[PDB]
Amino acid sequence: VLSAADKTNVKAAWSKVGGNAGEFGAEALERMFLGFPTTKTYFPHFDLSHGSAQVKAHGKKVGDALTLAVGHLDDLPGALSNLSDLHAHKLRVDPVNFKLLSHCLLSTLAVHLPNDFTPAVHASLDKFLSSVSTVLTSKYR
Amino acid sequence: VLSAADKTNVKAAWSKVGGNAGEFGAEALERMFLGFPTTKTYFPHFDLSHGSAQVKAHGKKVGDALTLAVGHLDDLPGALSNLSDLHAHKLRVDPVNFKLLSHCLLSTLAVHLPNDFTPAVHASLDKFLSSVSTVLTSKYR
Amino acid sequence: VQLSGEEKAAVLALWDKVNEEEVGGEALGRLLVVYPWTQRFFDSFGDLSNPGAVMGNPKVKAHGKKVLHSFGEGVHHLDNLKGTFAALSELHCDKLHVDPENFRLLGNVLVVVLARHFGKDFTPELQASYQKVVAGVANALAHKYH
Amino acid sequence: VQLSGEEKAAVLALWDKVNEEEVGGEALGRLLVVYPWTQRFFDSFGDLSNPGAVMGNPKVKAHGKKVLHSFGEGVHHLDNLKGTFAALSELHCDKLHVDPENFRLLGNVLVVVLARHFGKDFTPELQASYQKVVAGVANALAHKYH
Ligand code: HEM
Ligand code: HEM
Ligand code: HEM
Ligand code: HEM
Repeated sequence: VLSAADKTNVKAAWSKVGGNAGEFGAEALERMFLGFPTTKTYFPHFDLSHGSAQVKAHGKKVGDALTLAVGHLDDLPGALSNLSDLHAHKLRVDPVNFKLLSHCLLSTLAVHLPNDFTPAVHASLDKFLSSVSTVLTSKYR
Repeated sequence: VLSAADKTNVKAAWSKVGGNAGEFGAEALERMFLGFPTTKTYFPHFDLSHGSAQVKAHGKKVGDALTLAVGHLDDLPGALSNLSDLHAHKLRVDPVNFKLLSHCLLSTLAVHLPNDFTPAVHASLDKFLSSVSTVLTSKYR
Repeated sequence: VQLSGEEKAAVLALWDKVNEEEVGGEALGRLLVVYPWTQRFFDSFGDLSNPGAVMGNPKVKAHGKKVLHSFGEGVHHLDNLKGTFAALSELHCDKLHVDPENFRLLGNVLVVVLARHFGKDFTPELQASYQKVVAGVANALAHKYH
Repeated sequence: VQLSGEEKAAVLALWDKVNEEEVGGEALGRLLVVYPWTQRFFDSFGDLSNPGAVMGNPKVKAHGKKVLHSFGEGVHHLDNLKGTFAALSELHCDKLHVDPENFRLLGNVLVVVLARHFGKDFTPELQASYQKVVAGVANALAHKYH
């Protein structure tokens, strides 16, 4: 899927996310639960309130994985093996929910990186996050 | 995406398609144009009538590619390079139309291979054809 | 929806030959087999771990009738697709929280089942018809979503 | 649709600060950039080959107004989403043959634009609201499809 300007562009942009990935991450979580609440279904054990420290907890996890992936663009199926299992196998996440995370994450990025969120950069991040997601449901495919 | 029982299962089933892939192929084309005519949009130069010899022409092409792919399961991005270009780059095929080919192709198979179209075999063919399609739109991703 | 009035007679005359219990069960068996994320919503049916376990499962069959059986009504009811499912479009949103792209998923595997069962009687044209119908239904089932 | 009546006031009061011409253009520029298959339907605008060519393009801008501008109406018109687009749901089915999953695509990039432009004023809750709205519209635009 990923062309080398995609690899380039992704790395570059992730470089600008910086160590905000954690928070960008648990903010992309907030937005999803508000704007697509179908999704909370999957976090019954969680306090979903309006700055839950689990969600906190969680988005650092998610921002962390994302960051790992960036690392392993060339070998994503490997990098996310353990985690393709967790979402595909154990939890059985309807894949359509990746598409909404994805977006809530593009949306977070744009709020905060508005200068940087160029179209170019917008579309790479889209493939990236789409490639990421296929890996995260390949354990269905 | 593809697990080795998927690779196994795909090969196996394709073995049963035999040299019918051509026709299964231009039958999966007929069904699509009737049941999703949004799609004819892409074959304006074609006679779409009720046994067009272009469509004929065409499904042998498509059954042929499919058959090639089966060949190269381990290296699909390579195998379909030339053809990822043609659909992504030149024609700019809305990917949602792959999902409908896909199905019209599962549907053809079941009509004709009803014994063989076991659930097991049904789901592999689905990944396969889904993997195929990603490759055929990766030149967007 | 609409369709057409030959489209209408051919649909019905098929449905006539449709065994709701065989066909409902296999429709649902594949759904969970082919799109295993669907299994979340049916964990209560216990063991779905492999395809044989699934197809065999008896609740699975039951319940596939039920659904085939509602589908049934919509085929008979094409003028009033929303009016019909509203209490189940209700069901399916509020209580179960099922993405609609699933009802469409299902609508297709149904069709592929009907295909397997009717062989060459399942025509191109006749497929189309059902693709509408199934569409039609998949839709009525997302409307009184809000 | 409906939403809610705080949901309603906050939506409107935003729209108020929305520049339809900047925002329409960038909404559409990304659409074709991010989902390049969309370019089929706009080949008439000539050269779209790279992102700069695209954003610059003047017809692109024009036309993004137009759309932002219809979206505009739906925001103002939330009771009667179908009634409004029917002549354009018409447009978009018959003559142009655009898959509806595109109107939804667009609805999102719109949103992401609005996001970029309003920074932290774009809230979670406020996002939601628009996700409905945009949804609402994307829908009205597939109904009088048949
Ligand atoms: C966008 C890509 C995603 C990534 C990188 C991702 C990553 C993660 C990670 C890193 C964990 C670590 C859990 C741990 O060891 O505590 C996890 C767990 C989990 N994920 Fe995601 N996930 C993604 C998308 C999703 C989606 C789309 C959903 C569902 C809609 C989801 C739902 C869950 C659930 C329900 C768990 C169990 C977590 C717990 O109970 O602590 N994730 N995921
Ligand atoms: C299911 C996977 C598909 C495969 C393997 C496939 C394969 C092909 C092949 C093998 C060709 C060869 C053309 C030649 O050299 O004459 C081709 C061309 C073409 N394909 Fe497909 N295709 C696929 C899906 C689609 C889809 C989804 C569409 C559009 C909805 C499509 C539309 C076209 C068009 C419009 C051409 C130009 C053909 C001509 O004018 O002769 N194909 N494709
Ligand atoms: C074509 C789309 C679908 C239709 C027309 C449909 C139809 C129905 C009907 C008619 C009922 C009986 C409701 C009642 O009167 O209590 C029902 C209940 C239920 N549905 Fe479906 N369904 C669809 C798809 C799905 C999907 C995709 C799932 C989950 C993956 C699901 C999960 C359930 C379950 C588990 C029940 C049993 C609930 C009970 O015993 O109260 N349905 N559905
Ligand atoms: C949110 C979904 C969309 C809405 C609400 C929308 C809205 C509109 C409106 C209000 C018009 C003017 C129609 C007239 O009065 O003649 C129009 C025309 C047209 N639309 Fe869109 N549109 C949407 C998505 C798209 C997409 C996704 C495409 C293709 C990828 C497209 C292609 C066209 C083109 C090229 C015109 C210019 C036609 C002319 O000058 O007659 N639209 N659209």
